[PDB]
Amino acid sequence: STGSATTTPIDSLDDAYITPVQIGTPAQTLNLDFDTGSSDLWVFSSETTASEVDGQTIYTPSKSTTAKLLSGATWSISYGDGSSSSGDVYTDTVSVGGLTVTGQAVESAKKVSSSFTEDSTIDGLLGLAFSTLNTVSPTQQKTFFDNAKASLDSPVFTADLGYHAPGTYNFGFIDTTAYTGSITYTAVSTKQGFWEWTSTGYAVGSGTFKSTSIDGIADTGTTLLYLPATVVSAYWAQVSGAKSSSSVGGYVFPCSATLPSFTFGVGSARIVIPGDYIDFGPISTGSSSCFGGIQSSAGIGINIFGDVALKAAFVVFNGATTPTLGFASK
Repeated sequence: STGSATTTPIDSLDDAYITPVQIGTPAQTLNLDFDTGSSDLWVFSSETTASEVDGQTIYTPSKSTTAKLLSGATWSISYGDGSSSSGDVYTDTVSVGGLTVTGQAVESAKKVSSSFTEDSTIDGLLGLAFSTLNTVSPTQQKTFFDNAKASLDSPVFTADLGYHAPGTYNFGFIDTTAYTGSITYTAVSTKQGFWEWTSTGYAVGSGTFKSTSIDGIADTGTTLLYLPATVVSAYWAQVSGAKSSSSVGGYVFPCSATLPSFTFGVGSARIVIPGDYIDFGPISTGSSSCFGGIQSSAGIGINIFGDVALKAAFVVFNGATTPTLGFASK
């Protein structure tokens, strides 16, 4: 089997991407944030505290003839941005782009933190990291990809995120029309539960490539590119007037600037992020200070190849017995 679904930016900055997902019988379609940095499929629901729902579409398990309470199971997750959610668990039929999994754990939120409530466009998350990170207790549950894998034509999914435009998540096949050149594959460590890999270096604009190992994660659920402070300083030093602002929370730059590109290495191959992809717009409405799309990871503990980086590439998440990642230009 295969599946193919369009993913759409939630706003004009590409802060996140939403993908329609069919849950239950008859189908209830919710727009989920596909997150290769986590491993829980959770939704706003008829069980979510009413004051914490503000415009999201909810899953109502009582209206699904295939929903079953997973008795005794609870979940609770905290994300790198400080947001969180928790609740109980049903199993139900879940379909993405024509690919159907029966018995998928659908984690129903009883509580969500304010950032989720405040984002009316995201109805939940669909985790695509390794199932060892799934938070369901006392019986850990499998991701949608893990449940689908054996049925897929090939044990892979691909992320093709757009810049200021829709893109595609495919399951079970690699669309050879969706990229240019060849796909370069690179090793993955699953020891932390992430799609963790080592970039071979970077360049700023037309500058020379610096060969240096940068361990990080391919994370579709993180907006920006978070890299070591040395790398980030080298980038922003090429932008007149750019500075790190403790009050804003990262590097800012004059909105009048033209940003240089940023290149990252994948083995001997190179992915070029155009400068425009690094512009996240005014820090507040009407400001002439703009927020940068490349930020330091120093306070995170891990480097994160988020959407800024991934949207410059066609990305293969290869879930073979030994997982690997593939990157191609497009």
